[PDB]
Amino acid sequence: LAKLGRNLTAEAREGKLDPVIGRNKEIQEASEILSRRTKNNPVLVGDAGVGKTAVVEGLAQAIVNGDVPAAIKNKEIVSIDISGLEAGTQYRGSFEENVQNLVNEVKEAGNIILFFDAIHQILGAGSTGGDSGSKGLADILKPALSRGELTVIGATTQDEYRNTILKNAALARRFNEVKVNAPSAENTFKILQGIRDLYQQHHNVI
Amino acid sequence: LAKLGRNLTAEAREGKLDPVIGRNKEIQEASEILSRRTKNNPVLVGDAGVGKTAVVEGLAQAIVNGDVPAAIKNKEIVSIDISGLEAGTQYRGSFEENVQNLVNEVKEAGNIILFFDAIHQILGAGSTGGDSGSKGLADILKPALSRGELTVIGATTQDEYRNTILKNAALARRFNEVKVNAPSAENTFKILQGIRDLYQQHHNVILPDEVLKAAVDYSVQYIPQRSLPDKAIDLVDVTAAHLAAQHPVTDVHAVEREIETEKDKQEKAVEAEDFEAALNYKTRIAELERKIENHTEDMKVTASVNDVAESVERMTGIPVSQMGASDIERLKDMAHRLQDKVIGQDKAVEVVARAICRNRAGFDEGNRPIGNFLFVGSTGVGKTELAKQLALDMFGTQDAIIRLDMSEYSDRTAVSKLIGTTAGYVGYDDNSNTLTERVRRNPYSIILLDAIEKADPQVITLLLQVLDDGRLTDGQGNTVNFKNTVIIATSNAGFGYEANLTEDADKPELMDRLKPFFRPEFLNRFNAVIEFSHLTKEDLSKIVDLMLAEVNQTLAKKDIDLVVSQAAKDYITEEGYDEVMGVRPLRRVVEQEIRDKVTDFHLDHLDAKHLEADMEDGVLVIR
Amino acid sequence: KAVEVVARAICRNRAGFDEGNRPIGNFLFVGSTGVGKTELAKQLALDMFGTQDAIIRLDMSEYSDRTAVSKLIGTTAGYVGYDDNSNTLTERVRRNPYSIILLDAIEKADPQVITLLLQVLDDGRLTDGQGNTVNFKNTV
Ligand SMILES: Nc1ncnc2c1ncn2[C@@H]1O[C@H](COP(=O)(O)OP(=O)(O)OP(O)(O)=S)[C@@H](O)[C@H]1O
Ligand SMILES: Nc1ncnc2c1ncn2[C@@H]1O[C@H](COP(=O)(O)OP(=O)(O)OP(O)(O)=S)[C@@H](O)[C@H]1O
Ligand SMILES: Nc1ncnc2c1ncn2[C@@H]1O[C@H](COP(=O)(O)OP(=O)(O)OP(O)(O)=S)[C@@H](O)[C@H]1O
Ligand SMILES: Nc1ncnc2c1ncn2[C@@H]1O[C@H](COP(=O)(O)OP(=O)(O)OP(O)(O)=S)[C@@H](O)[C@H]1O
Ligand SMILES: [Mg+2]
Ligand SMILES: [Mg+2]
Ligand SMILES: [Mg+2]
Ligand SMILES: [Mg+2]
Repeated sequence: LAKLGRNLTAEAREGKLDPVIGRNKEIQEASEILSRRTKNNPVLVGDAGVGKTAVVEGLAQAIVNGDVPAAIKNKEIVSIDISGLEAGTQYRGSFEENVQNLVNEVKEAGNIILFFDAIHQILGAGSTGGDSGSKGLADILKPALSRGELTVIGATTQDEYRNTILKNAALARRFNEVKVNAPSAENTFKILQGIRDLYQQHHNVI
Repeated sequence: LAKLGRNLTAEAREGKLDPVIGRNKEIQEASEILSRRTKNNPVLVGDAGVGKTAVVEGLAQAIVNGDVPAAIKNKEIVSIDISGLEAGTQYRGSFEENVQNLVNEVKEAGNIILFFDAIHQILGAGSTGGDSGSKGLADILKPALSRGELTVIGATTQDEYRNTILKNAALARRFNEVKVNAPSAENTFKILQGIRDLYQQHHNVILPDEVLKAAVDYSVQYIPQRSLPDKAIDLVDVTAAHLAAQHPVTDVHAVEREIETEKDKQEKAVEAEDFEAALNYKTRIAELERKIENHTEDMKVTASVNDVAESVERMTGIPVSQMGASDIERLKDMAHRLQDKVIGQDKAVEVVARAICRNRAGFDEGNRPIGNFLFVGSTGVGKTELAKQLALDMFGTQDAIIRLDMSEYSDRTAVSKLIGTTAGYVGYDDNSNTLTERVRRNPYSIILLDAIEKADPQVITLLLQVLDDGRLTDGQGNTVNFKNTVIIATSNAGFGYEANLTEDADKPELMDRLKPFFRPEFLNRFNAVIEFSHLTKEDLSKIVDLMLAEVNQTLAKKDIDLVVSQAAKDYITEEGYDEVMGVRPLRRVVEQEIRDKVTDFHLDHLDAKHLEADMEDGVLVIR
Repeated sequence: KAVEVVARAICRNRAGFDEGNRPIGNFLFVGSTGVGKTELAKQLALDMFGTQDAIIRLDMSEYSDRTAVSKLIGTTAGYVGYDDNSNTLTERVRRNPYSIILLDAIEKADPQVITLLLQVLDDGRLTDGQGNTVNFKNTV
């Protein structure tokens, strides 16, 4: 791995990741999509600043925990710096070759699962948004997802979803959506209690 | 071979391919085209999700089987990734060289036959579709097919066919078409029975036939916007995934770790040649192993029609009373279903229900749109009732309608709500992702046109194209079908209200006025017109308790129950009986007055169960 | 009266009593200028948002296009175009989905923009010049 991305499962094994709190059904409901043979591309929808990624780290935690159903026991999750992909290369033709080389890497029993955070930044390689765009997964994914090569997970906001996703019928027959909402002022209190110790850094009252 | 493609015949020899079921004539009829010396390029036409490729795999199966006529005994079939062809090369000139190198490979007695799945994706290398395209077979095939070099097979959809294929005469003198249709709910049952064993994967019940036929019967009646074979499968798939019930695996995973540790210690003892300890370790390994075996078989096997039902409910958000009811039941019960969510006006209910049943049962001859109806009256009559409740009951969601208020739609004067010319408007409809884009996306949706005397455009004839046959051309010449859509348009039937003394004076008190208002020909084109003359006082208590119901529903979010006295109801009715235009003030009088009191009562310290509202001289008093 | 109405409406929206899918509040104020006509534009805005800088105001009468004079250029129709494709109306409202928008003196100009507003005035979802819909749920 370790090419413009990070293995979250590897960190999870080490215990380097904070416990995800109060997200119970919302996380494992996600498994209810992944376990299917087709129609298996869940995206988390909601506004920013809601612990959006915290769901997927909690998913990795559960996978290590043996909480998941048997369908996804043997897989791992890698998060990808979409926005910095062109940083890894000098020429965009070489860029596209490296991009397809990812699919080339994605043959290991599907044990690799790609995660992102800006789906609109994925839907490029064309005029999916704005006036133009640089080459990206779009010109490669459209078949690959149709032919079941990949499984991606999220993630984006409400308006991005209705403006970009519901317009390409190709995604319609592969993708699914999961609602995310900010919690109440009890779980927030719990999360803050969890973080509390971090700010020993500032040599003031905890 | 093995260059951006796959030999299906090779897999067929190995028995790696599933048996194709129920496609008998449709497959071997294909041979009747291939056996010819010329005119030998069959393409399969039809909608997606119908087992479109399954035909060609069945053809390969038959070829191996010796079912075919002698003409094609010695050939094989290769399927090609058209869309990924540029993936195999870096430079598109090198790409074209590789493409022609395919023809170079295609010299082996014609034993190779090319198969594809996106003919429009083949017809590239030029402006055959869209604005531009990358180089492809087009600049090479056009002669090769003319000079008989290749034989290709399919495949694409109906609209692709009429829009791209019938326009190049070169293809006309080489190509042929074969119709494909989804099968009935017996062969589908067979195919599902065949697949059934695959889902041992999910360690749940392998499903009894009753659940399967129930899934078919539900998907057919609740999701018409999809083809039968795929939707029946997907329903089962999601059903199984949910029936996994999100069970964990740690309850066996921990002992897997234990077996690993014991195995390591066993290896260590074997290193030291201490055979008693290794024997004990092996015994413990067997112990834990068959324990895990026992846990593994602790799978719940419960396929229930009910579980499929909640899966459906999650699919569409619609709880279903009387699940499994016959269509005979449903087509009559929907009469009340809409009747009891609206108030009176039973004529519209009757007309709409009968028309819907005719379309659903297939009694009416095809080649006409589903329904085209006019509704003429004032606004405050629930004028949009059939836009919301009818739409939702039809489609498991009200979000199946697009509405244009045609009067305000068009262009009248250079004011900052509308820009351009009314003529410009038709242009938008015929070249831009505003009308044609959407209708082709949801060929079952409902379109609503408000108040249509009414604007600058006298668009009667432009609609007649669909109003005759549902086929209507765009600004590029492409025709869109309107077979499965509903068109509802509205108008003004005059207005009172005194209240009911002038709600309806006579039958021609309407049409004779509408004769200078609506052109008689545009009238004669419709299935029916219905009117909204309905505004009274005795039947308005029913809407009163309807809003009271939604009020308590809203309160249910905070575990609050409100009780309303009958005298309060009478006073509210009298308040809202500004019976001059409609029922908007009827909602308005409780729009804030109830919730304003609720605001202050919520500052309590409140018995949410006890809140009962009554009337003191026109003042709301709640305890 | 204005204090009463505004306070009760604000409480209803804040407490969540009113059913959703409607904008926060849509109110009309009709009178002369020298009455503190902009009082609720300044003090109400500031109390609502910890700062008065939460409002965008368009004097719709002077907003539109009437005659080729050097305070306004183009056609009144052109104006709706600006609102639906340019970083003047849709840009901003999506940036501060809680902001307050004020329309001065609205008989009043060439445009009879009643229906174009009804889209929000019904449900707060309103399309742009590109087809994108913007929500107006949390605005006044
Ligand atoms: N259940 C939780 N347990 C612990 N921390 C949480 C939890 N929910 C949210 N957080 C914190 O809130 C932050 C919000 O970030 P996320 O929404 O996951 O993504 P982000 O990159 O941090 O910013 P956004 O919100 O995605 S634009 C997280 O990074 C955590 O630090
Ligand atoms: N007679 C049949 N026997 C077995 N499986 C079938 C049969 N008919 C359809 N199917 C299944 O239904 C699926 C529908 O796929 P096809 O229509 O052949 O092509 P596709 O690539 O799967 O998707 P489409 O429909 O072509 S867009 C097939 O892949 C099979 O799994
Ligand atoms: N048979 C009926 N007669 C009168 N009103 C009805 C009837 N059935 C339902 N209604 C109610 O009438 C109300 C009409 O008020 P609105 O909800 O504002 O719709 P509307 O204003 O009539 O639609 P427009 O946009 O003005 S044409 C709805 O709330 C319906 O619930
Ligand atoms: N209830 C009230 N009646 C009259 N004046 C008031 C009231 N409340 C506040 N005022 C003051 O009225 C003054 C109005 O004068 P301006 O500050 O010039 O605003 P304005 O000129 O009315 O707004 P425009 O642009 O002319 S509509 C403000 O300074 C307010 O402080
Ligand atoms: Mg994050
Ligand atoms: Mg197929
Ligand atoms: Mg209505
Ligand atoms: Mg003022």
